[PDB]
Amino acid sequence: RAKAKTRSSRAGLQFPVGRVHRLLRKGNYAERVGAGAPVYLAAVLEYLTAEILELAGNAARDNKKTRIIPRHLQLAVRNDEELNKLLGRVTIAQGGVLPNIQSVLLP
Amino acid sequence: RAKAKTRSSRAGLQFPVGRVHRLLRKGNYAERVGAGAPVYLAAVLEYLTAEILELAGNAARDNKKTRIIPRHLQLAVRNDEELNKLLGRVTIAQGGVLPNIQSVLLP
Amino acid sequence: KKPHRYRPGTVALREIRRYQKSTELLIRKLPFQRLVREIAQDFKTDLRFQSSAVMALQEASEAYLVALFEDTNLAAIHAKRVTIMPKDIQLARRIRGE
Amino acid sequence: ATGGVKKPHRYRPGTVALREIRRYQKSTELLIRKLPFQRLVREIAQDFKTDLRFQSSAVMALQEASEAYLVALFEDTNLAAIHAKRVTIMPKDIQLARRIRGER
Amino acid sequence: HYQGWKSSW
Amino acid sequence: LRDNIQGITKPAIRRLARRGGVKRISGLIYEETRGVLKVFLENVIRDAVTYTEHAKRKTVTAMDVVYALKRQGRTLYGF
Amino acid sequence: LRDNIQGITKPAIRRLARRGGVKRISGLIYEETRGVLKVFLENVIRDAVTYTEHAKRKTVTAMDVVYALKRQGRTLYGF
Amino acid sequence: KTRKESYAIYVYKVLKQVHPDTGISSKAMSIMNSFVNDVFERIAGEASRLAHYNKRSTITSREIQTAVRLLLPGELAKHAVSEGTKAVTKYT
Amino acid sequence: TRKESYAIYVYKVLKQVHPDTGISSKAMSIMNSFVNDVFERIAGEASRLAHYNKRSTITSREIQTAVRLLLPGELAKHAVSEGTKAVTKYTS
DNA sequence: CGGGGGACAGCGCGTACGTGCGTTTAAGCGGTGCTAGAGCTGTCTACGACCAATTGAGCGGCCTCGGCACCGGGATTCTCCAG
DNA sequence: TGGAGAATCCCGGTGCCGAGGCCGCTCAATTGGTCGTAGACAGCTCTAGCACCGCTTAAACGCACGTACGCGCTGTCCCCCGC
Repeated sequence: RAKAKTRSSRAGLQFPVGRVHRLLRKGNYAERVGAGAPVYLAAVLEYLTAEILELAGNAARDNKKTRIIPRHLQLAVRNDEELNKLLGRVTIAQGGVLPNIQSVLLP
Repeated sequence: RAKAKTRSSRAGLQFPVGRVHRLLRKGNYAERVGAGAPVYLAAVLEYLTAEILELAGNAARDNKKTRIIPRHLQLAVRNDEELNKLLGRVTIAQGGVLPNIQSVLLP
Repeated sequence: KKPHRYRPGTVALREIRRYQKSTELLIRKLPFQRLVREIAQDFKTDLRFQSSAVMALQEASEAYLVALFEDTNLAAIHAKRVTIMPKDIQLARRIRGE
Repeated sequence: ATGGVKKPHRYRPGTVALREIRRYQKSTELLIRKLPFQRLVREIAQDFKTDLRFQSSAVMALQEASEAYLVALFEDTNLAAIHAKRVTIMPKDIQLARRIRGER
Repeated sequence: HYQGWKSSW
Repeated sequence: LRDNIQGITKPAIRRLARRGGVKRISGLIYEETRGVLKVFLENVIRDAVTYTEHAKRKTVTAMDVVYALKRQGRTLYGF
Repeated sequence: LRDNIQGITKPAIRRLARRGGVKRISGLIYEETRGVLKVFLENVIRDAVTYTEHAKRKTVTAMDVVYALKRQGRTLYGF
Repeated sequence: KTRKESYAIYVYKVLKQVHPDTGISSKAMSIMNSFVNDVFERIAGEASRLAHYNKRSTITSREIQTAVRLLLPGELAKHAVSEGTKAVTKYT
Repeated sequence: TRKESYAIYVYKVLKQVHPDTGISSKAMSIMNSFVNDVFERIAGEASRLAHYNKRSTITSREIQTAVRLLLPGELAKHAVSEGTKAVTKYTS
């Protein structure tokens, strides 16, 4: 009414809080949805997105590109064992796998 | 009011329609819950319970046992192909595994 | 005519090095869509499939086949072998629970 | 006596093993002793919240779940041994089963 | 006494 | 239309295995691969048909395929 | 308490294999079996610890144990 | 002390209906109770995500029918929904 | 009509963590589906955690437990640190 | 269709658990004692829901562009050489 | 051990198709009130978990000989690979 400042900017988060709160209320996941819970979820989503985008940018620097393609995202996810454990039963479209060569198959 | 009659007897069912409705409403699965959904869920649960207990009794009839023990339930679950497919990621306590021997192991 | 023909097994590694890092798809769109129509004909008829749904189905099937082929190759090199077999696929299916 | 100086019945390697398989896949009892399992449970909680209690029902549930997972892994290992034209199981078969299942 | 091996008792 | 399991091409199966790092391919691999692809495809298509028939729809959208893959624990991104 | 990883005895692993249908047992299977058992046990135990600090509880309940098992897709029935 | 929700008498009368001379032990009955609860949770979650997909705030018998066709494979679901069908045919 | 998406927010994250790179539209859809899937998993875990102990609300501890359950290890504890930093920034 | 090569069977070594026995030892039964927080319920109190008003950045759409993909040329490099 | 085949890499230039940036608007985002209500919170039981000990005996540790499967080396020719 006086000055509408976003609560995501109050916590220093780029990811929204009102959208997360509205989606939590719309799905009826609980009778009440707290105040710090969407902020925590937005911060965790921001950290995950920043880490995955940083790994994808590193892979794009390795293969000399500046635009992140689905192959770069797949390589970033499947490179470290942390995201491999997290995204174990998750597949990514428009992407392959690591170009690993077995020692026995090598001539 | 009038004479109290349960919805399970009106629908020809043994599983409680009202208890399933209570767990559906308090389980925050949806904002609004239909009248036929607890009846359908109770019918499905009753049919699955009757089929599993009948299979357990059939597996325990040749074992000279008149009581259902967890080994009988495990045998009934893993012997049926569709029950094995549905309960693929299901662990049954005190049940073990099926007593099958491979052909190469037998001399 | 051919002075060299490339000993067997190394062209396979050439296609491996080309296609593990590749991005374009391998299964052709038209026969996969036709197989989708044949499969859906056994189910409820007069059914349609949009381009995005067919693309998602093709990507999921190719990813599942790639994972199954990786498991099959791992089982083949596990058995002191190099060639993959249908029994290796059956073993992978039994281990994975599918 | 025993047909002269002789020796025990002396079953060949494998026969009493299938006897153990037959008698032991149907008695559905517990294969790991409870106090060593509870001691191992309390050991691997020392890098965790240290002052933590464990219920008897929770200990039994964990023991049963780990036992079922281990016998499923052993079934996978035996099928991988038969896959490799072998009878004995190797740790590389366990590694193969865990990698195919997605746990390695 | 079962010296060495169980035998036929 | 009635016989379309031959539409899955054998060198396409070869390319799929080359993406998987397979060096040597036997001749009996192709039929088993077609069979497992057929049963997986018919399971996912049956799930998508049920999903699109709950919504009183006659065309299957990509979101139906995504939710069908999420039901079996094989969630795919991008759609 | 400092060292009881040897508590899972070798004949216990032998009986585990006899339930699993194994005919012959090697000497190197025990260390890897104990290692993967330790990994799975510590994963489920850390999940149960997270569940028990969710509700300010110092003890681990079997209900939380089977919930943690259901979280990883290995749900246990009867607790 | 406090009352606890359980599926004891319902599973027991179903068992007596299908097997008049067969009982059940406590451990196996706890397994059956947990099985009923887990199938209830799975069907409720499937119907919830089905209703959230269609922007539907109401879960009817059609959502339960769709969830049973989805989660339960083969013909085992079909007879089940057929039972649900006659359940509705006995309710209406 | 309107379509809810996280595309522009992910763009701000990208320019705040990598000011010299871009991202394609298919990769944008992959990012949107990834964010939706992680949000779905964490929200479902938090709702289950609230349901188990007769809690009708979702607090910061619910998302704390969901993150320490679903997200593994080092990634999980950095997410925990980021969430606690955001909570402290809100409370300040 | 021509060439490669290795799966499977065979033969031979070998060795290491298999089975059993002598010896160890702690799992478990059972008991008693102590006690930490599950759990229970009354009480206080901020908090999310709800609603009315306001304002504000994402959405839709549009304009310009620049790196992705590709088409010509040229070389480094794997492979198999017969030497 | 210096040439071919095939194949990838590099490079300059160009088409162009989404990629990225900018303007109105609105509907979802933010702000300001109450208020039942669910959640902390603190004083009670007391349930079941933790700790120590006698005994024993069956599970388990270590040793003794053996054979049967694991493993090393060959041949066929049939199946698979390159074109």
